[PDB]
Amino acid sequence: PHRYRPGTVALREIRRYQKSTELLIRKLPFQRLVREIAQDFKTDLRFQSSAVMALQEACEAYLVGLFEDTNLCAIHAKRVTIMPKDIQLARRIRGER
Amino acid sequence: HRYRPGTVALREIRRYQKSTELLIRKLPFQRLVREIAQDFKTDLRFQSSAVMALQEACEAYLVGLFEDTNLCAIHAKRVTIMPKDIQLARRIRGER
Amino acid sequence: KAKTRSSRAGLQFPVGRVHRLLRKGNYSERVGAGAPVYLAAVLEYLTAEILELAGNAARDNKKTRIIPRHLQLAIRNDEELNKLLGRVTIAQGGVLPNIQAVLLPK
Amino acid sequence: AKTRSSRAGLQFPVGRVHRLLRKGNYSERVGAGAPVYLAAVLEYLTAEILELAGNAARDNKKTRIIPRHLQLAIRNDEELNKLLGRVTIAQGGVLPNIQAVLLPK
Amino acid sequence: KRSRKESYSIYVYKVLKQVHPDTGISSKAMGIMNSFVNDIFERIAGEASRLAHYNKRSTITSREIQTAVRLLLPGELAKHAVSEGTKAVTKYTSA
Amino acid sequence: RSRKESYSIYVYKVLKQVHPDTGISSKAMGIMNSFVNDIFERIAGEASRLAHYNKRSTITSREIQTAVRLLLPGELAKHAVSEGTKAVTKYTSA
Amino acid sequence: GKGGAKRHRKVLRDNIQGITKPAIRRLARRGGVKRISGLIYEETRGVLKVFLENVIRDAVTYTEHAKRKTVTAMDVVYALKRQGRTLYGFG
Amino acid sequence: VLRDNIQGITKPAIRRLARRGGVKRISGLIYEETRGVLKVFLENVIRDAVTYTEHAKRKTVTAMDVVYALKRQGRTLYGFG
Amino acid sequence: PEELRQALMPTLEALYRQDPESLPFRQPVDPQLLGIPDYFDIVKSPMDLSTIKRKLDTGQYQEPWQYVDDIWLMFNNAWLYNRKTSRVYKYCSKLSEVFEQEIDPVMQSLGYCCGRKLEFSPQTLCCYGKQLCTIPRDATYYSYQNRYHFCEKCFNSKRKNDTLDPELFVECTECGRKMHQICVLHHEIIWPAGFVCDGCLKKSARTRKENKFSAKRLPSTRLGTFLENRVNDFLRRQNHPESGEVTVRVVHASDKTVEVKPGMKARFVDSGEMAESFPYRTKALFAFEEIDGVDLCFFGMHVQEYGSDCPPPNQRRVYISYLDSVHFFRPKCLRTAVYHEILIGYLEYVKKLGYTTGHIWACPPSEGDDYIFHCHPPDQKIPKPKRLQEWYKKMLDKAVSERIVHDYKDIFKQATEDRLTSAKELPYFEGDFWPNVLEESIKENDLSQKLYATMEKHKEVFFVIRLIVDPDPLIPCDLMDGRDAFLTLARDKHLEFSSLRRAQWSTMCMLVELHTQSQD
DNA sequence: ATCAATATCCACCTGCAGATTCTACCAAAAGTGTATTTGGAAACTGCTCCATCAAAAGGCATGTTCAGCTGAATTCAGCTGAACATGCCTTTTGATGGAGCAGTTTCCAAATACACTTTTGGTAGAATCTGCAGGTGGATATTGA
DNA sequence: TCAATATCCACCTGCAGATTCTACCAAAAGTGTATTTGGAAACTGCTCCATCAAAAGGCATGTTCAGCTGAATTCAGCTGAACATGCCTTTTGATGGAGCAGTTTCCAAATACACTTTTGGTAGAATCTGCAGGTGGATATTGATGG
Repeated sequence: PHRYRPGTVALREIRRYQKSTELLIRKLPFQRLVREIAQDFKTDLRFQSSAVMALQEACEAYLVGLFEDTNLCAIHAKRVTIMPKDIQLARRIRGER
Repeated sequence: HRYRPGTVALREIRRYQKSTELLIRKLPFQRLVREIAQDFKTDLRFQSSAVMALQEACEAYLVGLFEDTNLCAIHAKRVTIMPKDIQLARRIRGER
Repeated sequence: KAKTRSSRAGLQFPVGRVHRLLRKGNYSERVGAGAPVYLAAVLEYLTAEILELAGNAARDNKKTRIIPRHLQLAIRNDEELNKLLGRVTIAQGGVLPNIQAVLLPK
Repeated sequence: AKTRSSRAGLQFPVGRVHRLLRKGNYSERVGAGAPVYLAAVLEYLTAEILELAGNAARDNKKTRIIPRHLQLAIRNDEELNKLLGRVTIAQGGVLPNIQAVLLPK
Repeated sequence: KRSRKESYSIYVYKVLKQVHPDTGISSKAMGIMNSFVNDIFERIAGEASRLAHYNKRSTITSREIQTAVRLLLPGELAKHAVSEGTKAVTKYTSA
Repeated sequence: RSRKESYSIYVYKVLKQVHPDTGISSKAMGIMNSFVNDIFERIAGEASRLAHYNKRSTITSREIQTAVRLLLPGELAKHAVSEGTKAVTKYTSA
Repeated sequence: GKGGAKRHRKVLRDNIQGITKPAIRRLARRGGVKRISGLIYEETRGVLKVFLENVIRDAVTYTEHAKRKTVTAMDVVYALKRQGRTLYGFG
Repeated sequence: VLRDNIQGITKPAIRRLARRGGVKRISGLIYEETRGVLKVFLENVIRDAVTYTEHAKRKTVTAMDVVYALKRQGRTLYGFG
Repeated sequence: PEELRQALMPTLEALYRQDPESLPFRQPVDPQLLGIPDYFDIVKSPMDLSTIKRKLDTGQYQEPWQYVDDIWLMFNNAWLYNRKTSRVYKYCSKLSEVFEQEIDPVMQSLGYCCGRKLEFSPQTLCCYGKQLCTIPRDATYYSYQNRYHFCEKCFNSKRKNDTLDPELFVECTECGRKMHQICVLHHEIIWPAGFVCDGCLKKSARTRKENKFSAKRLPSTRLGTFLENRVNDFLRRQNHPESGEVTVRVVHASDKTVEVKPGMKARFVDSGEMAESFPYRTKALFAFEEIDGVDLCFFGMHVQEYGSDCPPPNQRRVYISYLDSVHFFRPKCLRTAVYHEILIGYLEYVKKLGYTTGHIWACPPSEGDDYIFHCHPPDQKIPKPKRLQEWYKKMLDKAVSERIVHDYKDIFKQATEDRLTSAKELPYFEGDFWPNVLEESIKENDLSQKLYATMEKHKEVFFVIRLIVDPDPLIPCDLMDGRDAFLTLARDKHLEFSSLRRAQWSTMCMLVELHTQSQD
């Protein structure tokens, strides 16, 4: 049976998702999370589709930036696998923690 | 009598964290500011308070930066800072 | 007789001065009457709580005169005020005493 | 019958930028040269980033510029990158970048 | 020539006396207080103008500065701040 | 209804001047419009506060120049300033 | 209610698990991540919900300040721009 | 009086700043790069502050212009305003 | 029935044409088919549009009122078993509106004045144990023998007050038609001979006997005559085409006394500084108009007059306790002005009597509160305090221009001008704010500082106007002895002023009661 | 070193939502033209305060040593990546109720715009007061040995 | 657990700096009176948001297996830490004048406002067009198969 070594397929989707721009987080579950958060803040709210799309693209951008910083931190620690300490350090240095 | 490596280090850590006095000597920083201002426009005069504000702000920025680099060095299971730590800290901050 | 707007609102910050500075701030061509009162109240509130926190830090430091070190200790020890001034540097304040776990011996 | 945009050789509307900066109430008095100067800087930045986006599109065998081309243009120029360091381009993606140790080597 | 410079210094001094009758402030820390109060003033007023521009309102009143208090000041700080703000506007209104 | 103004025709003219045979998409055009608006507002606020600094009550080209040098990073400004000058120079020609 | 239920608000739950494992994997891959530990996913979900709470709170306070019951995109743009996330393509 | 006062920032000064930064062990290459970061931040503050300076038609930089520069770089400094 | 079919079919067909308004009501609703099993378990009468269609086609409708009642009944049970946000709810409302606007002239054609199934307001009741409070509406109440009623906290049958009392009907002599009592304006006392509809009178060339209970027949008084003459002269000067003659009658005038509250009774009169009681005269005047040949009461006013034989400071003072009006005056544009004329004339009248100071308490009522006329019209926008203050100020300025009123002030400024030092120098009136709040604060310049602050808080509310042998004899009347008795009679007998027809009916009933009260 | 099972690159072609092309309106811009106002250019000058230099002084610049930190080499439990079966729930097209966003009128409570009297904050000089910075005396954990 | 040393504190005592009191007055601030207007309510047109329905297949979810990366352990080169020794760069105070501001004049320049022309969106219909998406086959990329 043909099997690729661990990493080659990883870089395959690395280049695939660094070449494409389509949204990676599913729209309906994220919208459900948005409605949950808003309801936990204020009840009886309505959301425009464009607002949900803005939240989606924005959260994807924030996550991909944080993941780039996390990868940089992981490479700093002579590692290839991201770890909780990686994101914790990245967010601490960015200053929101 | 010889203190072990680190005891005097942590003693200075506590001493400089319990104090707020200026650490950069006034005259060399003033001269450096002078030539830096010379690099952009000639024949400038500086207020003493301007030099003090520049110096104190710069020590504050670098103190936060070394906090960041100590955290980054700890991230790699280390207690010593090396250039990769300062590169990582500045890159995560986003100045570059 | 001619009660000041600060006294009329029971505030010690000057409502009139806030109104004047907000007018010549040019943020709008028109300014409401209650806006300087409300804003002076907010600034007095912030100044108050930072003052109790600084005084508590000074008392814990065996001092009766509050110094910028006490202000830094007060603002940094309160996480809400900490992120209020998360991008602000205080003169002669220093940093909180913090030693790292791995840097500790044994 | 000469507009202020054509009078100073401007492509962006001098009248519109003047009206918008007056309407923002940044000040009580505004001179004539400031809206012209701001408009001129606007054509300058628009023109350079349009050149960059068009070059990116041509590099991608494309004749219509897209947000991906805009992101590639902005992030590949260090000065525009630092101009837009805290900035996200919608549907722009990220630059292809893999750290060396990730490569099989 | 005497050129006067304005500051919220004396009012901060009465605030300190109200919160701590037997406590004083050094000149450096007092300038720190002045810089802090000026910064808070500028941020809140700018945010109020920002909301006024956003909601197409040409007049600055207490409502949008209250909103800026909610947006800019931390949760407990913002809530208690809205508290004294409402108390003060009602007290001045009834004055 | 209320008209919503934008720099669509002007950015399109600039694009045709610099790239005659290229088109722009709607999303990219919205990014362009928000970009020009953000630069406009940032420069406007900076120049206004420069007016506040010197107790200057009038907005002229000089603090606009200062804001361009402060915000635009280096080389870009070295053209930007210049271009603006040329524009106002031409505006000071009739 | 005649039409199915009656004022079914459908109070929501378990939505953060809606951010699936492959979704976080794709987000990391766009960030150049090759290997992902098992406990990365939940803490990335935590960071996501923290960010969403912040931005949605700011936008919603914006929207009652506008005296509106529907969250638009423009107040969202305002919220992120204040939070230091300037975003294009939405106004 | 000696030139290239970038090296004039003595290595024990960087040592003391790192001690205030909580660092107990300092590598040999730390000093030069801390000097570099300091000087980079320095041309930033000097450039925008002196631009504030010719904006006022002045030949002397003021501490309040320093406050302007620091707050504009996002590093608002108190005590000199 | 076929002629009745021809009469009523167009309205039902027009209801059918409403699409998709009539679609849910075109076919008999079935709980199992529609998915709502609890429909016929709550309502005991199942029907729809098709039921009335087949009832008409068969021809078993003896009276059109059965048809109208069935239509309003499906409307009622439709709104009852429906949420207000639902689609069928608004469809039912639109169908009801179409039904009304289509059936009113068609039902008028058949001989009835109207064809509306109307119900009165929810009749609030009163308690019996404490004898002071009443039974709250839309709340838990206890009832015994349908004659005794109690609230939740009184006794410490269970029900919530939501019942609606239907409108009464009368029967014609030669028709037997169930005509509305209010709409046709038929009173048993006025015409004991028997109710005859207008159609029969027209056919027989007969006219109803002249009403001797009209407001014009009420005994005349100098004050009422002066007020009506002034109003009529003003209306004649205006000469509007919609203007009609206005009759003002004083229906109650009696001497009474006001007693000092115990709190200041201990302080002043016992010490020997203030009067123990103040005598005055209470009067009740009402304004009437002939609209469509029917008297309608559109204004009420209650005054307290302290003459020369009165201890100070109440001596020579007129105070307006309660005034009320319904906005049915024609023309509308002059209405406000006409009110001002009354508010002028009385003052001028007392100025002829030698009175010096007038007092006005300009306070609009709370929500759901009525002064004199019960059940104010829903579209009658109650004035806000500042609008009421401006309303009084306009009348004051008009009086000043006529030299009738010298000047007016607020009570705070009046006291400041008068150099008031003690609370005993403040005028005392029945039911006023000051008599109660003085005692309340006494329970809480020892007293003068509080009083001055109290006027400073509410200066704009009170008006003091700087302007004795009354030639009108006393008019004893228990029903007009205060607004409470009139309100109780209106609530008990369902005398509402919400609608013009109901206002006319209430005016007729009130006039009959006033004319029968003078018979002993 | 060759080779087979896959992913990659890419040229081509068709249907279409989006990009581009004229007509006409037109109110909101955009422009031109006086009367008005005042912000700042310009010159002279008082007064801060900034550049410069000598001696008192408080650390800064180098060589030693080895304790301990950093980093290379080895090993392995296990986990997370790769492939796959199953099906789910998200995606796309369509329609519809209607809550709610938004345009238009009215007009008043609240805003501005000076005129004026009041008090109140900012500044200069005297002189008393005081928290604290070090300096001296024990002297109390404490850490190397 | 003896012993040298930085440092918390018990106490102290002089002073730059913080606090108290009298006086002055231009600068603000509250009150008054007149004028102006921003948006609330009142009503209603109308775009779009929530909701329901139905089909279907793109990946979500789950399990399996093993590849190799993270984590632990050991140990050796050596880079920094701690410290003694020499000096030397800095801080502080005193002193000429380069320019930061205070005052006065006045003119180029920026509102205010009433017209009058120009045109940036833009409804609506028509033609054009770059690329989404599927097809097919040439071309690296991977991994371990013979030896």
